[PDB]
Amino acid sequence: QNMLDNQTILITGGTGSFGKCFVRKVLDTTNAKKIIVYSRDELKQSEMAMEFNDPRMRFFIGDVRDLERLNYALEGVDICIHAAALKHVPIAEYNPLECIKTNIMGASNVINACLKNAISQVIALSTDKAANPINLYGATKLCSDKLFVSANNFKGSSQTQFSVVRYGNVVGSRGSVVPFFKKLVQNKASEIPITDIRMTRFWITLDEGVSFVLKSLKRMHGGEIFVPKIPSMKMTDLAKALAPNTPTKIIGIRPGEKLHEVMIPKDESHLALEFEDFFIIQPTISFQTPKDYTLTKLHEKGQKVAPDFEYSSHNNNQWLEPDDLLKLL
Amino acid sequence: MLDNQTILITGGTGSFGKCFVRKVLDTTNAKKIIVYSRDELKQSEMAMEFNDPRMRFFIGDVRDLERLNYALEGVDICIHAAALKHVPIAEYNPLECIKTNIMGASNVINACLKNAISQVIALSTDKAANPINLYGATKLCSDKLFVSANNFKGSSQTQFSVVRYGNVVGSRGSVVPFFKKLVQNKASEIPITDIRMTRFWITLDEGVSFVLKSLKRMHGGEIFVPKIPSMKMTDLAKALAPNTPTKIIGIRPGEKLHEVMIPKDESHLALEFEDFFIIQPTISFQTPKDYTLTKLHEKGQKVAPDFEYSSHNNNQWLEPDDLLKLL
Amino acid sequence: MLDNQTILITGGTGSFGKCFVRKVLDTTNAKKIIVYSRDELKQSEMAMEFNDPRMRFFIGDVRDLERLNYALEGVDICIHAAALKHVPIAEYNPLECIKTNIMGASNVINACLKNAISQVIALSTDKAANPINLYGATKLCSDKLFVSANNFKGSSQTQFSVVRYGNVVGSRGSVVPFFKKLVQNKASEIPITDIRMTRFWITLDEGVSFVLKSLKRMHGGEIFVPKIPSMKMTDLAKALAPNTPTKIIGIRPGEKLHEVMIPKDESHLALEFEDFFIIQPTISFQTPKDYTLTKLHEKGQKVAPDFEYSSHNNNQWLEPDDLLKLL
Amino acid sequence: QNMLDNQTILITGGTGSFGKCFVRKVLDTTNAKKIIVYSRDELKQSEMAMEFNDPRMRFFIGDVRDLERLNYALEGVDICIHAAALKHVPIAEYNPLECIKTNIMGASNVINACLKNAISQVIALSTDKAANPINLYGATKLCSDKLFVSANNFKGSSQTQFSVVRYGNVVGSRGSVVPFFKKLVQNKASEIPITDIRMTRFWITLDEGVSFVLKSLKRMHGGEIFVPKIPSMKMTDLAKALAPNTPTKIIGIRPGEKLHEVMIPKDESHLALEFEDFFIIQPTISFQTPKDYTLTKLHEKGQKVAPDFEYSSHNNNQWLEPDDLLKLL
Amino acid sequence: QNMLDNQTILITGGTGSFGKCFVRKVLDTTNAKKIIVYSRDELKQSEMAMEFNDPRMRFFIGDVRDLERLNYALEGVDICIHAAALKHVPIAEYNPLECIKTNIMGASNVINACLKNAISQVIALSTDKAANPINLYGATKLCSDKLFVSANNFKGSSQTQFSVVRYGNVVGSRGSVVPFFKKLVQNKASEIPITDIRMTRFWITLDEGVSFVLKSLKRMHGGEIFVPKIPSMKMTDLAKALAPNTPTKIIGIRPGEKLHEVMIPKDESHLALEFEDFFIIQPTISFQTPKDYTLTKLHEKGQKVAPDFEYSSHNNNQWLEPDDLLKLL
Amino acid sequence: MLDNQTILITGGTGSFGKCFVRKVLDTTNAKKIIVYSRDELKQSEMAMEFNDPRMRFFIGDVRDLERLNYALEGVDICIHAAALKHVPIAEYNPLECIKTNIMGASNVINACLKNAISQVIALSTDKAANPINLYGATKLCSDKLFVSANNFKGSSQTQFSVVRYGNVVGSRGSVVPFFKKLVQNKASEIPITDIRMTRFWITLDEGVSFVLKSLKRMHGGEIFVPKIPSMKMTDLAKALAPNTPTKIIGIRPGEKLHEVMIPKDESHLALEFEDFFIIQPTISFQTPKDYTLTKLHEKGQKVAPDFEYSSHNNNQWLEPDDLLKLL
Ligand SMILES: NC(=O)c1ccc[n+]([C@@H]2O[C@H](COP(=O)([O-])OP(=O)(O)OC[C@H]3O[C@@H](n4cnc5c(N)ncnc54)[C@H](OP(=O)(O)O)[C@@H]3O)[C@@H](O)[C@H]2O)c1
Ligand SMILES: O=c1ccn([C@@H]2O[C@H](COP(=O)(O)OP(=O)(O)O)[C@@H](O)[C@H]2O)c(=O)[nH]1
Repeated sequence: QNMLDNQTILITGGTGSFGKCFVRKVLDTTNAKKIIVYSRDELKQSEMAMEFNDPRMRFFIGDVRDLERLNYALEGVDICIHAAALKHVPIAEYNPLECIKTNIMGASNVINACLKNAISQVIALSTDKAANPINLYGATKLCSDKLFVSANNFKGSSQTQFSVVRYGNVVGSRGSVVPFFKKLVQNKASEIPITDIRMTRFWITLDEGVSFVLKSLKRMHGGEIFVPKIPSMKMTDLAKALAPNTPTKIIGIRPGEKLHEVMIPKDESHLALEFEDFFIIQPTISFQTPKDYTLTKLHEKGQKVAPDFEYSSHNNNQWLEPDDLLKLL
Repeated sequence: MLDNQTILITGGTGSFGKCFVRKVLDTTNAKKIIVYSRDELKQSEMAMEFNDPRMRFFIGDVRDLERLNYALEGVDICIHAAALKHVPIAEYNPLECIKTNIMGASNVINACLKNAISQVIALSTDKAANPINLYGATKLCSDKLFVSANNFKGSSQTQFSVVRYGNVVGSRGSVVPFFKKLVQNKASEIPITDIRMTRFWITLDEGVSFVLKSLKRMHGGEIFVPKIPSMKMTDLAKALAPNTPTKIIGIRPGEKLHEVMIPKDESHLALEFEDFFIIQPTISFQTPKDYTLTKLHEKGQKVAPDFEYSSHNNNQWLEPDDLLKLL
Repeated sequence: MLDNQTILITGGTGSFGKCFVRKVLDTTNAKKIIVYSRDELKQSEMAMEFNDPRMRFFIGDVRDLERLNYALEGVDICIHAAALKHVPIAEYNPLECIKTNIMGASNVINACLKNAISQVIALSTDKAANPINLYGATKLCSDKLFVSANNFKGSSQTQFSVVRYGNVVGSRGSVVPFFKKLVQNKASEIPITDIRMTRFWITLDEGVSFVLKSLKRMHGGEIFVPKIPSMKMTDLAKALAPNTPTKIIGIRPGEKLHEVMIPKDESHLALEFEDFFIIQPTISFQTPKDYTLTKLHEKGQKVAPDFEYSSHNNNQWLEPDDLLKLL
Repeated sequence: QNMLDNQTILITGGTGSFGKCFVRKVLDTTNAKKIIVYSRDELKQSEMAMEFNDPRMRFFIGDVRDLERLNYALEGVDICIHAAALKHVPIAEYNPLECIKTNIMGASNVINACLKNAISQVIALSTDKAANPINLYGATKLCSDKLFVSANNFKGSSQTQFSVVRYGNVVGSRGSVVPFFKKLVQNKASEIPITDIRMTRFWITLDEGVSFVLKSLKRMHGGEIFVPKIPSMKMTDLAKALAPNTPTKIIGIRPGEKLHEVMIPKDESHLALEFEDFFIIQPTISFQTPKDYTLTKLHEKGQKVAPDFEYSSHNNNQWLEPDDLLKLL
Repeated sequence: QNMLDNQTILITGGTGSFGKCFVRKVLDTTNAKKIIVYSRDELKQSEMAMEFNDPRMRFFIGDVRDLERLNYALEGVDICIHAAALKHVPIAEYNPLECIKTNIMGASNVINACLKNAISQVIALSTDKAANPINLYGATKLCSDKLFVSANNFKGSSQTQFSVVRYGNVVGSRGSVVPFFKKLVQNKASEIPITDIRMTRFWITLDEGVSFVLKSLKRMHGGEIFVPKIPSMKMTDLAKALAPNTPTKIIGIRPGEKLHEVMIPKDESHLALEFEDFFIIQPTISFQTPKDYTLTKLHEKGQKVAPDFEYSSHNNNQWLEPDDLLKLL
Repeated sequence: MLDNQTILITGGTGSFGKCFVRKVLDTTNAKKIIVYSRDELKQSEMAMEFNDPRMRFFIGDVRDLERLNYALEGVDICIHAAALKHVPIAEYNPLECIKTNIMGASNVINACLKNAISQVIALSTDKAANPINLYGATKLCSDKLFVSANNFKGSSQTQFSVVRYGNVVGSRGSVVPFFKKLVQNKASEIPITDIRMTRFWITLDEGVSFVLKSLKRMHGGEIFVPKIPSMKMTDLAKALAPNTPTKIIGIRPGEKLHEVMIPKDESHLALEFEDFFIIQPTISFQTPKDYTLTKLHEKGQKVAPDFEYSSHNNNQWLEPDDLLKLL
């Protein structure tokens, strides 16, 4: 059908929530020649291998902190999706160096190995927590994003493309709150943990995130930070539609948590280009051979935003009602 | 007090470094002051400049853990000022900035714990709050490492704190010096970015003073922020060179319009004092601490629910004339 | 005794790990129990599960010596259970298994000696005796490193011992659980390898108990082996799901027919006790030891010249009914 | 004459007993273009250079623990023979990590460097002590064997072949007992150290081992563990034919020593294929592109063994009498 | 005009005294396609970028102790000039390991990266202090010189050439005495630091050194140690012509300082070839494919020197009078 | 004194090593002598040769810091004799020579300081003075590292000194042995380089004696040089095999005609004693020292302004007959 046919793809952190959904989508909707899962845990890999049991799959035990392992794993790969990461904010506050080794040094290693093996396209997953970050996790992702964007300056016998995909909370992520709220009410809940009233968070489904990454692959030139237009939901309605029969206590705010998440910093608007269903944050730096981010590879046109624009979760027009939420298993 | 104590300063040959060393020699009884940095040229010139037997120079890189392990032997206080701070160069050389600022912080922490240092103060920047540029992001990572380092409880107790302030009036590579280089020479154009641009301003000497004061009242874990004035860049021009044309070049790479010192999202962690703030740790140390009362028995009060210490809404600014009283 | 002592368990989020932590909290006065492992998901879930102030979680890899050096500060006892144990995955990712199991053992040993740990027990496996698969070979290398580590005689004395046992009834990824996943669901075929296949069987709780008992009587250098029953796989089928068809798939990669616990070639090193064996070190420590008498004054006797503790000639087996009394 | 002509060969541990014999054989019987000796000791290399003084020789000082050194040394090499190792069983029991660094990490490094330089064929030397091992040395060799076999899965622009050659004790090896027994009786012996009566060990000559490695090069597909059919000798007759004029005291059994050495584990028979003068143990794992180990490159046919077969030193039919032994200087 | 046109050049330590002069010369007199400055300090690089502000320039922050950084920086480079170093003799005596890491390991890393990226020509800067050295700095440079010369033995798909350029004190170097003497008399001098009467040092201008390096590029075969014929000046006349109005105290001799610097050791004469304006010290070792150092690439002929020759600063015929010295700003 | 002290010798299986070990066992009360080297063959043969319970053998490389850290635990004196010394092989394998001799010195120093060794003596060579070959250059770098290491002043004080002497009569790989291998066999040609060639000559036993004496009087920082005779190579021929033809092959790679022991450029640093010299450090230690008076209260005098201790102008030579009285 398209660009993914006959291609070999490797995804770091492939056993994760995004990873399994992405792998499933690629196997179902493309004629990819091979899909390589690269992660550390033998348990999750053994079970994922049984779950998919697809001969197009390959499982490599390995750490993104291990450059030599990455060099060997990326051999013969055409496309690399970087989803490996330590993302638990509070655990990242208590174990800062671990988050740094995995998220930052991990990014640097993947970049190095992708260049060495002449990969064609690379997309690293980012987070809104990386825009004007306050927590350690967010700062490591910002460093990662900067590394990937800057990697486009390089120019070997083959010019590898590196882009970033940034979006917010995933509805009911592997460790999200949705899957947490359902476990409570299920195990006979009598109180739900809440943080703040005016709280706000962008929301997108796992499948939409995956589809967004794949579409970004088709339109990317390299160096872009892709941001999808997604609705916002106040935590108030979230708990009511997932447990209206039990009360909620305003527990203490987690370490390093924001009230509202930023998607596009006000100070970076001048780099932002708006499109129909997404935004593109252009590089702050200039490369050897510039790119016209105004027109994607899919011939889509984008227009600069307002010099004062700022994609925040509280100044958004899209809001998902308690209904469709329940429509998300 | 540094009374007959041994102090080591990473990046000691830099602007902050030389000023700090001068102050320590002149105002304390430190028995030894160690400069740890890479450049043999600057260290040779500094040695001749500070021809004092209390000085000791170690050529070394903060990316070199073994070298730091050796240099920090017998040290009581460590001031960490080594860094790559050029924002645009950091955007073009991100991994280099990460190696020096982030891994450098990790190595300093490791070497300080191993040598049982008593107190450590790392220098931060306002660019580390709600950062948008790479330099700022590495400094935020550095700050987090130093704050978190307080959880260790080995043999000798080691305290780690951070000092965060803005632009240093006429710093090494700063703008003021850049303009004094244009005014004293046949100029005609004053490079400018925006118009609403604002920044916090502190002098090199005030920075050094604040670090010294921070050492005396730190418990370990604080990010100390001094109350300093803000100044619109449309005044620093009508001061360093009035009656002169200024062309609006525009915003620079990874640059903000206003710098933040204390994020609104962290106000609840902030404690106000007469002339400074303390941003408390986001984590809980096995051995808790009360930051409401410094070692100097100074009392601090929590701040308003939506407090925002920014260079745009500062309740104090510098005068275009008092600005020249620094140069 | 763990009386107000600090204990750290590598791979603490695993099957053995969670069971061990529960036992220590409930049956001893350990002041602190530290979990050292890589996964933030399992540690976050375990923290909520074991919401106890005596717990402490460190994200870390046993391949990271610096991280272990830090995490083992102030620890008295270290239980080493971190490992890559999936035989076929280890055959396809040999260097990964070697890095974790072998280098991991070397790093743990190094960090324990540096932090002056008192006692260390590493978990082994019957697959490490006369091994044929890679996993088994790395565990044998790990066992040798831990036994040899006893030759060190620095500041504080550190004892290192190994605990070796077989298949853990319904372990994480085991077969029993795999069958309980087939029986409770629309099944029709029970995957089987051989017919003469046999294995030793010990419960998770018995494993944890044996480790605790090993700590109390170890001198350092022993490979402790518990006397446990054997069970032919043609019974584990006529128990977990009788009246059901079982297809003979065949032997798996790097798999044996019978597992060995004490090799005939090492019998001369074995000492028998009422309910366990001690395989003495092959080397002579500068500071000798008498393994015939444990710390618990238990007496052990040498074994027959051609003794062979295998899962095929075991003088005790599990009943197809007592087998279900575990599940 | 054959496959070795005009080829560049590098042998790690080339100054050793196997190494010197192998180098001598290659120089004498082939038109190899260049032979590189890679080892650590300047003494043995300087003397070996004087002993051979052949312009086709090249001597590289280097450690197999040093990956960067190996990468540089294997540049331009077509065939790599891996014989470097720490093999003294008791010393390996007292210095386990050293044996592991050299034997295991050394194997990993050689593999990495051979792949990087696109070597064509690689043979690593193994030992019967690596089959159902009880000592540390044997376990490290088993890990090494597993690494080399597994290295065949890789597939770069050039598919390097990796096979293993496994055999027992070498008659009068550099540190063997034969050369030990002759030094005793020579220095006026009056007592010979013995371990156990029923003891048993496979025996092969240095020259036969070398010839076997070279022949394996001609028939290998990559992934095989070559095992030669060799006779067995009880230690009883060994001491009598090498010192019948002096007594022997049953000294204590060395640390980590077996009574009988295994060549092919009973649990691996199902992988074993018998031939006229040798056996082939097939990989336990399956590669991308399978190989028909039933037919060697020399068109030799092999048949599966008995599902209960086990090549041990005590169940062997071949036994060398005290005569031919003395015929081995 | 010549060999440098359309070529990409990288100079380590490019922000230094030699570095800026070399870069300036290459930009002014050649049609080089790109010039890369590789050094650690962001301050000197930012200011050098403003000073030259030439689009043909590229600035890489990096350390020669960092192999991975060098591998990335030398990608696409044709010529590499190695000028990075720690050269302060007394500081090198007090910080020996630092000097060793930068000068020796730095040399090894540059060589490794140049080979990996198939650079065509490489010239490392040496010093007369490296001939029969007595101080640590000089010993590290001798080790460096030996590494570069030996690197010519290697032979990959592309045979990179490595040569060395050795000369003495640079008139008024970044930290020299000339710039020191002018600062004293300027800041009202009343006493000048002197070491010894019979002192002697070779002298060459920065511009001559740069021109010599560039000319060496045109004539080199690889493996040579280029030495320029330069005059000698006693320290007596140096202080008088730069400050005859103030006295001088015979301060203590710096740590590790010689009285006279050697250019060509007497024991290496047999390797030396004399030319009109320079000398060539041939390799002490023999390569695979020899070179005829008797004839440069510029068809210049050289003749062997006297078996007892020795280029010292005190047995030189060329001597610069106090006049021309002042002619050097 | 080595009275019940623990001594470790890197490169202990070498010529110097075996002689040193024999002397220490026979003439001192050292409680333990540790051999640290790489080769299992030589160590196994040496163990059988020196079947003495006071011996301990560690397989290890001086390029391996972690391994040295472990092996030097509990050591009081460290003799560093590990090296790659073949001049022409070092010319062809420069980085290997650099790794062993230079990095090896740095690792030994690091491990000695960490384990609080009391005294360390590193072996140098006359080829390290005004060197022309790579081997000599690495040894000069090694010497400088050891001298400089004395600036450290951590917990336990560690002294580092160097012992420098020339060719060892009939050393492992030397010429004398090479000739004894030609004389005892059907020879006819005696390989020769030059004619004016000269060298210093010391016996293995005199070297070992000098090291032992150096330990007793060292303060740390000295390069000890013994007063030894010189011998023209035109005599070593008319001794090891007279009435035989010698072909003039010529100068070898990186070889000098005369070796220097004390450079004229360093005379001012030299102090003369009855039978040896001390070359003082070029640097000033924070804690100064008076090398004019050894620990043995021996007095040394400065030397002449242009002193040059070379093998060509030596005031003493060996007799062609007394030369054979060594063999
Ligand atoms: N399982 C059996 O049937 C069996 C039988 C005989 C003996 N044993 C012994 O029991 C021990 C533990 O077995 P188990 O069943 O409890 O295994 P498990 O359930 O797989 O737990 C092992 C744990 O080790 C951690 N780990 C893996 N690699 C690590 C690394 N590189 N650094 C740090 N932590 C790492 C993993 O946690 P993270 O993913 O969070 O890192 C994992 O949870 C083994 O060592 C084995 O010798 C087990
Ligand atoms: O001092 C000794 C050493 C060894 N052996 C025996 O000789 C055989 C070979 O020993 P060696 O050290 O030559 O080789 P290894 O089998 O340990 O590789 C073994 O079966 C030992 O039992 C012996 O009788 N006396």
